[PDB]
Amino acid sequence: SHTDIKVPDFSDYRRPEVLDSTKSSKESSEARKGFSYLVTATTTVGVAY
Amino acid sequence: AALQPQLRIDKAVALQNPQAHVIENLHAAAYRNALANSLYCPDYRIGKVTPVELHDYVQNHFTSARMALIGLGVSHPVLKQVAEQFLNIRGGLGLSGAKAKYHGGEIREQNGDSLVHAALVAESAAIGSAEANAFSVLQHVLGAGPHVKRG
Amino acid sequence: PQDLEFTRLPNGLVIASLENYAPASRIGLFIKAGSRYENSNNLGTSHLLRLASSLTTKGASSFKITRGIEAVGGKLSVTSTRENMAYTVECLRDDVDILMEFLLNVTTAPEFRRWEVAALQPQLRIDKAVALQNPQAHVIENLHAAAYRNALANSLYCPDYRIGKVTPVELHDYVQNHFTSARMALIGLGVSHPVLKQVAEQFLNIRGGLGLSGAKAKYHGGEIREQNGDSLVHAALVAESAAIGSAEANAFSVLQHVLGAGPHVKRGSNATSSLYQAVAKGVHQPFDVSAFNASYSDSGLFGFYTISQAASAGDVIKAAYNQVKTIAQGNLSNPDVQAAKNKLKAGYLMSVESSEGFLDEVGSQALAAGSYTPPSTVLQQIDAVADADVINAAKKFVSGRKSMAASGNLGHTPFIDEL
Amino acid sequence: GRPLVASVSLNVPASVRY
Amino acid sequence: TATYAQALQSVPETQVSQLDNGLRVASEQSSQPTCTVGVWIDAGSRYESEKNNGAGYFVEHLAFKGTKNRPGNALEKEVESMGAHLNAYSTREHTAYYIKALSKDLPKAVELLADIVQNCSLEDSQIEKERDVILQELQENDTSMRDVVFNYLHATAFQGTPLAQSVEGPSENVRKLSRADLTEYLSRHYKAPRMVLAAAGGLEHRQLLDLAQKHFSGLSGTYDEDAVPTLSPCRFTGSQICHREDGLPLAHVAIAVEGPGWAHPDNVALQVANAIIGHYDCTYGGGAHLSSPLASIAATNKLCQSFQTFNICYADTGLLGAHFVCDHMSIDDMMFVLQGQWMRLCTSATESEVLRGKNLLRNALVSHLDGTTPVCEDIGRSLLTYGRRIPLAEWESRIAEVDARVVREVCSKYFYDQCPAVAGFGPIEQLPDYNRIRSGMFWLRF
Amino acid sequence: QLARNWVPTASLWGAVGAVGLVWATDWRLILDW
Amino acid sequence: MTNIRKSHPLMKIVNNAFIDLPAPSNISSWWNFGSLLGICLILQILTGLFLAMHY
Ligand code: HEM
Repeated sequence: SHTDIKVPDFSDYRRPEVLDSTKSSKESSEARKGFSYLVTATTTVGVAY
Repeated sequence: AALQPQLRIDKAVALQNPQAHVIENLHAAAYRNALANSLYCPDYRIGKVTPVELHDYVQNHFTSARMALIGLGVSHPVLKQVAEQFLNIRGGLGLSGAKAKYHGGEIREQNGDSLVHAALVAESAAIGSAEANAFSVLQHVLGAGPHVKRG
Repeated sequence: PQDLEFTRLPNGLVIASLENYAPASRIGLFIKAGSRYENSNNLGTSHLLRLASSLTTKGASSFKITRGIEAVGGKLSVTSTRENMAYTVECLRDDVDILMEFLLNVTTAPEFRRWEVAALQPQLRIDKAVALQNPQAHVIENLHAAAYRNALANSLYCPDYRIGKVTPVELHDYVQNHFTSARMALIGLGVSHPVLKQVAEQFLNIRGGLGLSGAKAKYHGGEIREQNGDSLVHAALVAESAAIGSAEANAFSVLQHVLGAGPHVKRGSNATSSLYQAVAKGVHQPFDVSAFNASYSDSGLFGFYTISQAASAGDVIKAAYNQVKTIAQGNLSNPDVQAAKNKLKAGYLMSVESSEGFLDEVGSQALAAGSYTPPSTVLQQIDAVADADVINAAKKFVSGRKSMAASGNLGHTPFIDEL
Repeated sequence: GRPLVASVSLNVPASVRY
Repeated sequence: TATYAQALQSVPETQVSQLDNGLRVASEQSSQPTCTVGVWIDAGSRYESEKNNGAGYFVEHLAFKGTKNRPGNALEKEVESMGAHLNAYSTREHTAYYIKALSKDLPKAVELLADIVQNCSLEDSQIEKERDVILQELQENDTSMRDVVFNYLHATAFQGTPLAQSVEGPSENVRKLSRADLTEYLSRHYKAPRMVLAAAGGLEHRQLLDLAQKHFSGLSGTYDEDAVPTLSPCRFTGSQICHREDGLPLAHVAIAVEGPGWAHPDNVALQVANAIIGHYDCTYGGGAHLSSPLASIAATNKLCQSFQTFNICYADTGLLGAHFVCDHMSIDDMMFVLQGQWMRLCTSATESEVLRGKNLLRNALVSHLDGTTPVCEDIGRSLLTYGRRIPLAEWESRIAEVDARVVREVCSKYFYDQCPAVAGFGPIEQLPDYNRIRSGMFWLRF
Repeated sequence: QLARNWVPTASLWGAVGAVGLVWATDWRLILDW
Repeated sequence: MTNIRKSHPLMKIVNNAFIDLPAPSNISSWWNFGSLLGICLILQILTGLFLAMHY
């Protein structure tokens, strides 16, 4: 019945730091997000000047 | 489907006179199979009416054996013409399986209203009998409709 | 540690206590005022009364209570039945006294403020609704209505036309009438007797008055049938058993475990139960059958509550019902008797072990007897059940007037004349 | 069967039984 | 007498034993005429393969259907002979057979319970009787909105690990499953050290350990390899899923964030937080005066019919989050007022409010230990979990750890600025788009 | 109620204004590099 | 809407004509000229002003 649902693979879109199934996300997590914000905060520098 | 909600509006204004609502319980106490059926649609049954149910009950219990057409002010032949044409269908007829099987029982109900109603009934005989005539004699002896206003 | 010490007062209110080792310390208070004491114009009161425990006391604001209890981390409960309402309260080893302080004020010092009553009205429907999702509920409450006239037939819930009809006076009168120091029982568990013994005599001594017992319940015939859209009929078939506190009241409990099937093995269809098996042979796919027995002060009922589909409903009853006749015909097996009694001992002892479960059965004797009976005595009373007694008792069920209730699609349902 | 039944109002949880 | 600290001190302590092949024993004595005897195996779903998926729950039925020495429904008639109830249940990480019975009949008890664990009559007569019952249960289990919506939640967060799958597995496997795999699955996971025996009641220890002894000393229950231990950490996928169905009256939601495993210090701190936020339901006698800031608000306007917070901790992993029902026009207003709570904890929490959380935990922890079985049931999982430790009085000692700076250092980790896992079941429609939620986890100081 | 946090935070925002406020006009000053 | 700051001055509920205004999913860049008119309009009035002071 309902349980027949199963999630498709998004691997193409990911970035390989999280690619592995057997790893704790929490190791890459710290830096993984640390990049994204660096984009944002950088942007605001330009607007500021 | 658009007509569904109409029933409640219809059912409500009917039972304002409990002298109605007493009766429909009564038949439910005095029978088993057939006559105990309501003249109104029970509530859980509301959204349950499919067109098929209608469209079947149409043709089953409508038939040219079971129907009677009565004019009043109109000439016989004109009336006599059209009826034979359209109203002739089958056959089939008449599904009499209801003997109603009078059978004991009673029903009691507790509401807040301050005026009790009561009915007490035993089985009389069928229509078309001197008894069915006799009971009609018996009521007018006891049975009181007002013959004089406020009297 | 020490065993049960129960102490009458001059007032007549029983008290009893134990001293435990656990940080668990719980108190309970039982009262004789149940559903059977609501009167005609008095209906629906108890079912309101049971929701009002959080309202404003005489001395303490309703706010200070609810924040107060939780700060401690306590828990307050309420429970009713057709007979005995019980305010149960439980907390840690240490803090009981502050909490023992509130327990009185609720039942001792009520105040019903008309503006604090009216706000609670809509709550009933919300309460009533979630109760009847299991029709196995809704079948029963009809049943009592069929099998009596005056008292026991009363609902545990408030009928609908009666909702806006609850005046504070009605409450405030039913408070003092059926609450009295003769009819109440206070039971501690983990707390020393004297501390418990002190405060109770002080606050809980009032009158006198009123136990008014006028309910003999007058078992009387009847039946009730109901037509709903649901596709699964329910059915109950009952004859009058005898009152609590009798070898018969013991005998019926023997009789059920012979036929009466609770699942003893998960998903296992119970083969030891003659009833469910005696049916399944000659019948078809899902259904369920169980014996049903409950006993009250002045009387108790015995029967079996069944579930089937619309077609099988006719046979299921007749099949199971005649099966009882077989037993009434003298057919018996002493091992089953010996087997059943074992189940009973099992069913009872495992029921008691849990503190709460234990706690209830304590006072259950109290308001009834006023003594305590050690489980050993129960056991020795169990095996006293005679074989022919069981048979003869079951010969009363078949031989006497019966009643019925059914809710669902009734098209094939038999009546009590066909049985 | 049933107890027959019961009800539990109280405060922190809530339920019904049988 | 008993004082709160003193009441901890007198309790029958844990007993422990070994057998040679790796089976374990343990027990306690309550001075009680009744006893629970049971078995707790760690063989879960997260071990099972993609073909074996669901076999576990499948096996779970057959055991009581008759066995090697005692064929079909000869077994049960002995259990019903004793009048002892009999039970079994499954879980993703565990499987449990246990019995409640009088202390007297224990000699048969184990020797019965023994047989069922390993020798099992496997007859395809039973299988087709079974393969229907499951294909009966699957389609029905749609009827309960709760149990479903969780099966969304795991699959959406954990996708790509053996933990991400249903207990019972997809329907198609139920059809194709042959007793070959079972016997293989039987053979693999039921050896000791995996297995654990426990009990509590009138039993003490010795009188058990002799009648622990001989099968199973035993039928082995072996120790070889089966590699080691098929287990491996799992990934956390911040994601969303919506089953949007506009027929149904009400709309469930579940939101969750990943958390630590069984043995870990932070496991206690978070136990307390989810006591503080508290929980509300339609039917309480609380009213509008309750303390729990979500039990005051959502009771006022009935913003949500009911909600509870759950906490689940797996071997290396755990889930934190709530589960709430509310009408569709209302769903937004829960989500905001929810994230109010988590975020006011991780900064603005307070010493006083801690207590009412701290107390309740002491309350529930203790009251959880009433009764034979709830004690025994605990002992079973504990051994597999923390090892032998049953640190009862130590719990209290571990609680007084909790301080203001304890909480706000703990919850700062797992809550503030994370990636939630949302799973919902229609009429979800108003539930905000994802990038709102992520933008609602971290205060900008508003 | 003896506010615990928000003593650290405000102290940053106090700089955030003033530092920024120095950066908007910024007449006289000390360091250059 | 419990302590949602969007009610309290009413004027902000008028300002939920923007933020939650639902929109289609697929929208070509060609619909950006909705805004870019406005901003080209504002940028006038200011720059349109500081000319006036010396004209
Ligand atoms: C839709 C808004 C506007 C449009 C399309 C517009 C357009 C123009 C144009 C085409 C010119 C002549 C350009 C030139 O001579 O170099 C002009 C000049 C001028 N506009 Fe506007 N203008 C707008 C708004 C305003 C506003 C709001 C003001 C005053 C606050 C303003 C004040 C002036 C003045 C004083 C001039 C003469 C200065 C000059 O032309 O060098 N304009 N405007």
